Amino acid sequence: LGSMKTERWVVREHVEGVPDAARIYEKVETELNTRLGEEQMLLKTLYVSVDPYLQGICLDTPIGDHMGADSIMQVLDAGPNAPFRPGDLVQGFGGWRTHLVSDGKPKLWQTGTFPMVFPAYRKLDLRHYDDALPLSTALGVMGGPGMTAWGTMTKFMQVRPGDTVVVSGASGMIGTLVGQMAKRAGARVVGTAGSAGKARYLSQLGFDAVIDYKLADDADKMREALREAAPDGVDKYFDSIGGSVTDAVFSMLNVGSQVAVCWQWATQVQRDYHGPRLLPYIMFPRATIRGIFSLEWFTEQNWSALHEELGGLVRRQELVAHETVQDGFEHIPAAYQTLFSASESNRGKVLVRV
Amino acid sequence: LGSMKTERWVVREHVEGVPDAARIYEKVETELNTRLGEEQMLLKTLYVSVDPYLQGICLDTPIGDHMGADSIMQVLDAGPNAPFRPGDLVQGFGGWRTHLVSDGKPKLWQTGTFPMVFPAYRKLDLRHYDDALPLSTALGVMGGPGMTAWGTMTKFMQVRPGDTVVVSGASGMIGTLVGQMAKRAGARVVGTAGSAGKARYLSQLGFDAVIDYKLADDADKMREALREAAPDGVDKYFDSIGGSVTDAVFSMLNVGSQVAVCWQWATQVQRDYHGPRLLPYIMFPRATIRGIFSLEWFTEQNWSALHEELGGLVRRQELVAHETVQDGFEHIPAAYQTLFSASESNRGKVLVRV
Ligand SMILES: NC(=O)c1ccc[n+]([C@@H]2O[C@H](COP(=O)([O-])OP(=O)(O)OC[C@H]3O[C@@H](n4cnc5c(N)ncnc54)[C@H](OP(=O)(O)O)[C@@H]3O)[C@@H](O)[C@H]2O)c1
Ligand SMILES: NC(=O)c1ccc[n+]([C@@H]2O[C@H](COP(=O)([O-])OP(=O)(O)OC[C@H]3O[C@@H](n4cnc5c(N)ncnc54)[C@H](OP(=O)(O)O)[C@@H]3O)[C@@H](O)[C@H]2O)c1
Ligand SMILES: CC[C@@H]1C[C@@H]2C[C@@H]3/C=C/C=C/C(=O)NCCC[C@@H]4NC(=O)/C(=C(O)/C=C/C=C/[C@H](O)[C@H]3[C@@H]2[C@H]1C)C4=O
Ligand SMILES: CC[C@@H]1C[C@@H]2C[C@@H]3/C=C/C=C/C(=O)NCCC[C@@H]4NC(=O)/C(=C(O)/C=C/C=C/[C@H](O)[C@H]3[C@@H]2[C@H]1C)C4=O
Repeated sequence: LGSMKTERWVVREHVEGVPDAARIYEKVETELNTRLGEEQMLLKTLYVSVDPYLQGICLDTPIGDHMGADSIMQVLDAGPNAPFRPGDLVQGFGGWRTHLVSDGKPKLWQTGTFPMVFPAYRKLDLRHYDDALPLSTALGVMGGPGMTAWGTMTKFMQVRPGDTVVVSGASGMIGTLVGQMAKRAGARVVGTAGSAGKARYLSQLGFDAVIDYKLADDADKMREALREAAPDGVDKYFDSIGGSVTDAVFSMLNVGSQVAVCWQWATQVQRDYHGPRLLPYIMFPRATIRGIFSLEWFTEQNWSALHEELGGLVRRQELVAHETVQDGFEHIPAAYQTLFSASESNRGKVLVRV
Repeated sequence: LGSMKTERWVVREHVEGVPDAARIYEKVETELNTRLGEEQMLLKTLYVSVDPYLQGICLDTPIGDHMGADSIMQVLDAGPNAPFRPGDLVQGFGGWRTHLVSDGKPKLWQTGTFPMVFPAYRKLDLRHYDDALPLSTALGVMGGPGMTAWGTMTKFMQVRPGDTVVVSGASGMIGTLVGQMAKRAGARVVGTAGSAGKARYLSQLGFDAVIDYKLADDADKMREALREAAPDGVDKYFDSIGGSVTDAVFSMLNVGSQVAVCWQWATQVQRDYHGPRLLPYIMFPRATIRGIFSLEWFTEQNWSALHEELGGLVRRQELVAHETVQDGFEHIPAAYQTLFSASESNRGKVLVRV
């Protein structure tokens, strides 16, 4: 029936550590056969996400394959038994491609460090989106990142009035959502952030203290900074960084504390693989530590619940969900790069509109 | 008024690592004032416990003070408002002393690494003990050790049929109790032990595989031993060791796994303070790690449920709770020493009948 030219960002070289996106990725033109299988759809990409967790997915991606990524897509054509119809908008792991063919079923990540399964594509309904909660939020506060923060705060962490809550890597959408949900529950909220500008942004979002993690680059300096910012100890810790900040938080865990492990930037990106053993510090505190893998919460009931509980708060700007949307498919690797190298100007969820 | 002759084992010297009991402790004669305040009791020690965790309490004990320890005591005399009457039996942290005066109230551990509070003395009721479950079990399966294992397995761990459960430090009372409860719950049970004979003992109690930790003396060999013994991964881990055994387990945690941290022998005793960071391994598995401090479970309701539930299993002989009762106050340090240097003959809980 035909073909169409497309563009893809493919993985040209594996580079450990902080990504050098200009070296890692190559933009290629790809002729795509558009004859559809019975359950297959042709999809046009509208938005893609860039996220730190892509750094390790990339390293597990075979050379020459396209870079996976969360995306918003529009069904251009569909086989008779396709899960979605032409004109439908869907969210799913479509990757850094202008167009793609897929049946939208769950897909095992065959080369992954962990055998994760990417979920089935999710149908979006325009009627839930307005200028206050735009369609792009299906990749942020109404998408994965929102589900990560909200699932953690309603399914694991039980913040109580007077808790002290610490958020490492708090400048992004997930950490600021966590921080604001904790403040609404009556907590004192401490975060870490990378510049004076971000620190004042977090403060004006409700954070009681913000530590400059670049200045406090040791566990000693971090302990010092945490003892000032959290004088009564730490009841909850939402951890995206690991490394020396986490070592310091574990020196001051209160009885009954909870730790959610959302990411470990210090290990995955900075290759800080060794350090003080932490389990010796959780016995007397009876601390509970839980790894987060928010894919487990991708259910219809949870999305409806997220839209209900979070959608209202957001559109009134009570709970603040910002985004930084770059324009242009050719700029996806550069937007990704800012996460690691030039984040000072970024606010909320960084996306690219294609 | 009056006084009496008493003997105490006091702390003569602080040495880290594996204790030299003959060197660390000295038996002294102490004149004890037998004049009682309104609520105080004069108590005679009937049995005392020796435990690995006394190694760290000792190092926090001022030179010259008696060595704390869990004990069973009988009231010889009592003030008018004492909680217990002459002849009553109590369990509490009376220490390595033939006699002592106390009001039996909760007492802060002033010099403790952690602000632990020793609980109020617990009245023992002879109706609970018989030849199958003797009075001495108030220091073992019907005491702190039993409460630690029963509490962890009923209030935190949710073993399911077909689970694989790993227990490090499996040859002690707590480990063997956890292992047999896991087996009752339908699990495949893997333990670590120190000799072929102790491995066969664990196999007699229901363990499905036992790893020799003296041979698998690093994470690599332990990883390989574990892979052979737990080919389908690890669902639950009851950890009293830490160190490279725990490093190995964390490389093979299944989705939804649970880890209970009961002690960290490799760090506390062997001074293994640094190692691979473990939190990077718990995110995809969505593992839950919980520190155990079983003092929080010392309530009247829990002691009654423990006697009903665990006491019944022991009496019905569905569950085996061994004790090694050494005779003689003068031999307390030697009994303690067998925990570290000669445990081959130690079955289960080691204690001293005075
Ligand atoms: N486990 C899961 O299921 C799951 C799900 C979704 C996302 N995640 C992860 O969760 C994390 C947060 O998500 P997000 O979208 O809100 O990302 P994010 O935190 O905005 O990610 C980038 C930011 O990390 C900060 N950063 C870099 N190095 C740091 C350090 N050493 N200490 C503290 N902050 C540092 C920088 O903020 P400054 O500008 O303040 O320096 C940078 O802008 C990411 O790692 C993501 O991969 C996990
Ligand atoms: N967190 C809490 O609330 C709590 C409460 C009570 C007790 N505890 C601690 O829990 C632990 C278990 O108590 P228990 O009474 O059953 O003690 P235990 O396990 O009998 O303690 C000594 C035993 O540890 C074993 N061991 C020594 N080094 C080892 C290693 N590297 N790997 C494996 N096993 C090793 C030896 O077994 P082999 O003879 O087989 O070598 C020895 O017989 C103790 O450390 C105790 O202090 C914690
Ligand atoms: C359409 C749904 C869409 C699919 C994307 C895929 C992500 C997964 C990333 C996995 C990365 C990975 O496997 N690297 C190798 C191991 C390194 C590291 N170790 C981890 O355990 C870990 C993590 O848990 C990250 C978890 C992040 C989870 C997000 O929720 C989803 C994200 C959601 C929103 C790591 O990054
Ligand atoms: C009358 C009741 C009677 C009182 C005794 C005292 C124990 C307490 C021990 C505390 C030890 C301690 O402070 N060392 C210094 C820190 C090193 C290490 N770090 C820990 O976190 C830890 C631990 O948590 C041990 C936990 C042990 C829990 C027992 O159930 C009770 C035990 C019960 C049965 C350690 O040993």
